[PDB]
Amino acid sequence: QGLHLELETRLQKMYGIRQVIVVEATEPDDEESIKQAIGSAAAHYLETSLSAQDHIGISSWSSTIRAMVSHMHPGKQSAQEVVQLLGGVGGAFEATLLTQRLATLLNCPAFLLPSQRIVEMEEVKEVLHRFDSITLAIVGIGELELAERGAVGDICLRYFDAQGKPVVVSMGLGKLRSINRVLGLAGGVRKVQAIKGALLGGYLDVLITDVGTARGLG
Repeated sequence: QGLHLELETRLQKMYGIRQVIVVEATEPDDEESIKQAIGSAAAHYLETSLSAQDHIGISSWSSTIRAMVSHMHPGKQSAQEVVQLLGGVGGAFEATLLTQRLATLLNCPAFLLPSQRIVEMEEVKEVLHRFDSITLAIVGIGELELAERGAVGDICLRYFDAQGKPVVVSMGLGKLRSINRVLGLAGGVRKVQAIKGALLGGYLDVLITDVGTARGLG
């Protein structure tokens, strides 16, 4: 870790982002090697930068976040709650289980979005209620390729353009921007335009990414 401190610094200045952490993948041009390096660095970050007062939201459909969780270990309370920030219909179950797994690890409550008033409407509002308490959002960044309209990428299935302007239960982009601390976890040469869009929209406060990606952005 920490082999690219100057690159981190330039990216922080270029994009007006607080923190960039740059990791080296074992296999620098491989998507899976990249996800595992980012996830591992993410696990460590959360081990040293998480507060017991933090209310965590996670983009549970993200495989990079899946990599983070699989790199962390099991005990006293390490957070206030873990809220699932995106839910859809089955995949969906695996995203629910991931959110739960993270709450178990942190020893805290989980707020989940499982997959003619009916109780499951109230379960959804329970999670929606939590969005306003969230203090640390952890999010993956998806690439597109909506496209023809202007979108290059998404956070939580919320799409944005090349400058980060916006173009299923999930947190909105406006709500995301105001969170105390948003951790982005993303790398891959295909994601650069998407990540720059997210950076330019001001959605991220911390980005953890690989060297090649950081150089593409840089």
